[PDB]
This record gives sequence, C-alpha cells and structure tokens, in this order.
Amino acid sequence: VSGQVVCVTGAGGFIASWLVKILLEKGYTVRGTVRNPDDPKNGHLRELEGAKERLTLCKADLLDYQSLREAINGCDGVFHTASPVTDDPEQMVEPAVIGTKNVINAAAEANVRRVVFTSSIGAVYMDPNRDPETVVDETCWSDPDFCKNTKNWYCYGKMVAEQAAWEEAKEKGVDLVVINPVLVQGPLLQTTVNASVLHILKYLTGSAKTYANSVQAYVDVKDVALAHILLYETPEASGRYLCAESVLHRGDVVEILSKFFPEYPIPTKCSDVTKPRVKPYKFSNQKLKDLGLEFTPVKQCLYETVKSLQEKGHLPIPT
Ligand SMILES: NC(=O)c1ccc[n+]([C@@H]2O[C@H](COP(=O)([O-])OP(=O)(O)OC[C@H]3O[C@@H](n4cnc5c(N)ncnc54)[C@H](OP(=O)(O)O)[C@@H]3O)[C@@H](O)[C@H]2O)c1
Repeated sequence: VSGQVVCVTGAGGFIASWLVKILLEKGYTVRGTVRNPDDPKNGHLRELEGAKERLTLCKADLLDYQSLREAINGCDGVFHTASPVTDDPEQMVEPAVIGTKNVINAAAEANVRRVVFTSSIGAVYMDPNRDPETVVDETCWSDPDFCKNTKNWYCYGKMVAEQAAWEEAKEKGVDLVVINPVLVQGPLLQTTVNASVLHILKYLTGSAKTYANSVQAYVDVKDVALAHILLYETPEASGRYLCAESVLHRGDVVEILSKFFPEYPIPTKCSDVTKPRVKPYKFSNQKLKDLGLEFTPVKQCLYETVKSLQEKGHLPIPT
C-alpha cells in the first residue's frame, strides 16, 4: 500500500478525521481537502501520526471544480465524504449533488482506481410504503417526495447525491462503491461538535428534557472509517453497504448514558407514551460482515463519545 495516494474530501470532519488517521497509520499518502488549510479547526490533522511526511491539506470547495482537479490529480483513490449536514435545502442540496458530480468527474479525469462515497441510511430507510417487517438492507431506497414533503432535506440531499454518483460514475466509467452509515458516534478528533454527536450531547447537558418514542440505528466512527478503507481495498467490493451495529430505542440510549454518567441531567421521562414502545426494526449488515468487518458494540461507543466531550471541554461535571 506504500506509494499509494488517496484523496479524502472534507478531511477535518468527524468521520473523515478518523479515516485520515487510519489511512496514515496504514501507510497511505493522503491529500485531504479542507476549505482553509490555515484554519485552526484543522490543526488536529497536522498532529496525526505520519501527517508531517504524508498528509497534504489541499484547499478546496465542493463547488470549485478546479480546486478538486488540483486535489485529486495523481490520486489512486478518492474517499468522497465531504457534505453539508443540514435540513436547510439552501445549504444542503448543491454541495451534496453538484459537489458529488464534481468529485466523480475530477476522479474520472485523474484516472483514479476507485471512488468510495459516503452516503447515509437517510438514502435507504425513508420510504412510507415499505412494509414495517421487511429487513432494511442495501436494496432499500428512500422516497424523495416523502423526504421533501416531510422536510427531511438532509436525507433528500444524501439520496439525490448518491443517485447522482452512480449516474455520473456509470457515464464516466468510474469504479464507485458506496457506504451508507447510520447515526455515527464515538470520540471526536476535531475541536467542535458535529451534528451526529449533538444527538448525544443534548442528553448530557440536559437540553433534552424527555426522550422520544422512537428507535434508530447506531455505529461507531472507527468502524465507519475502517469500513471505508475495506471497501476501497477489496477488489470485489461492489454496490452499496449498510454500515450499522444495532438499533436502539431512545429509552435504551438514555439508560446506557445515565448508568455510565449518573451525575448528569440525562432525561428519564418519555415524551409521549400514548403509543406502545417502538420496537427495533430489522436490518442486515451482512455485506460488510462478509468482507470481515467486526462492529464495536454501541455501549462502548456511547461511553467514548461522552468521555471525548468531557476531554474537550463540552461537559463539566454539574455542581
Ligand atoms: N455523522 C453521521 O452520523 C453520519 C451518518 C451517515 C452519513 N454521514 C455522512 O458522513 C460524511 C461526513 O460527515 P460528518 O458526520 O463527519 O460531519 P462533519 O464533521 O460536519 O463533516 C462534514 C465535512 O464536510 C465539509 N463540507 C461541507 N460543505 C463543504 C463544501 N461546500 N466544500 C467542501 N467541504 C465541505 C465540512 O467542512 P467545513 O467544516 O469547512 O464546513 C466538514 O468537514 C457526510 O457525507 C455525511 O453526510 C454522517
């Protein structure tokens, strides 16, 4: 793997920082794109093992095609992870969809071996019709109008970006593999708190006063990073890959948190118990397991998320 060069888009982000860290540990040369290499929020990347010799931070934006050409030039592979993470369609849609087309086109011109695209469970799950008992897997796609009508614009953007990626890759003859993570937790390498981790932080700060009657899937950030690498490196990898460890009710989540962190104002009350407690849905992560990926149990992952938030100043012990 020595002498191999890969681009990671949006390299200073939550998932991408772990991806860059592990790529460098494995011996890769990495060209990580960030909007401003001199911004202190990217400083953690420079301090990674191997970064001094093998990490270049390339100034780029998803909507600046030439900047992407410069970053991707000479790469063997591209991990396209950069995206807005927002339900504001004015912020979400163009960098997701046009940005993704731009990345695939730059990768095609650079003659890269493979692109791995970070999609989401949001591109898989959000289908009104799908029977509740059906196993959620890679054959499932979300309903766009439904995402649109429910103002799930983040899910819409990820889905349409994924569709654009397949379409453009097909047209340009690019080997594309897609990973679809569920909600990602784990320790943060970066200084700020990204969207997925806010979902845990709100319980520890007590800004969340109750927990909803709902379930969703969780996965550890280190597993997600390893999975991106596994999809790049395995010649036979093909299509989409659901990346998820287990599904938990929010009630289960706050129980785990409150047992680990009894000093914090984690909510104990369900928002609304008018309906029976929602049961975890069935899913398959067999595709990734079949490639050898082992998933870290969610409890460990949640614990490490809070310890990280504490280290980084976000959770002083209450008085
Ligand atoms: N965390 C999860 O639960 C989860 C689950 C499924 C999928 N994903 C996907 O995982 C990927 C990474 O997200 P994340 O959770 O790690 O969030 P994150 O920390 O917010 O990372 C997103 C990165 O994308 C960037 N970016 C946004 N717009 C850009 C643009 N126009 N040009 C260049 N870079 C841009 C960011 O840069 P700036 O900091 O400069 O804005 C940021 O580094 C995304 O594709 C996301 O949709 C995440």
